[PDB]
Amino acid sequence: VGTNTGGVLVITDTIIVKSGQTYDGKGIKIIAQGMGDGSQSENQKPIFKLEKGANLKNVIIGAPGCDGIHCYGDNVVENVVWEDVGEDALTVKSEGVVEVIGGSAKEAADKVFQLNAPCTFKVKNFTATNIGKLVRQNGNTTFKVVIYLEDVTLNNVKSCVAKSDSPVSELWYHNLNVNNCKTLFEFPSQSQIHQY
Ligand SMILES: [Ca+2]
Ligand code: NA
Repeated sequence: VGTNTGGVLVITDTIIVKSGQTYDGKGIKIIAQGMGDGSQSENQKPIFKLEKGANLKNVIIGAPGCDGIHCYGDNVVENVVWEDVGEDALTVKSEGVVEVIGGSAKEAADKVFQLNAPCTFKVKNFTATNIGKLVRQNGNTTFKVVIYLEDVTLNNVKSCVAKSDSPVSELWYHNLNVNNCKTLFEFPSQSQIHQY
């Protein structure tokens, strides 16, 4: 695929991507050291910190997945492959639009995507296999998120596709394929879920 395909970049601290920047790995795989083991422990660093307005593309995140990507809003994450999700794959930490486009995630013991601030969260052209949950809004929070799942294929989902404890949140899906999943959506009311 890209010119860095077959190279492995070993890091020992979070890669910070600045507002208005695009980090383009060109197919590089990233392996983090001393930042986490990819377990469910809470004491782990993100591989990437995407400030507001920062973008990320064309990276493979190898094990250990540590705490994945931290997004501070208005970010695009294109063609990112998590080969072995760590504590979680991506976390929305501050408000704005975040779009995951292309790529894949496998082997998430619990959540893939964690939403900890009001946001518009899009997952597009994306495959995930062997996961607990694809999207979680932070537990017991009642701020509003709006999730879009568009051309998403999921295989082996232990808990559900998406969970939220917020009655004002919404999920919209279009061309969603799901195999071997306990239950699709855990929201206060199933009327919060829509197709388009
Ligand atoms: Ca894992
Ligand atoms: Na996390």
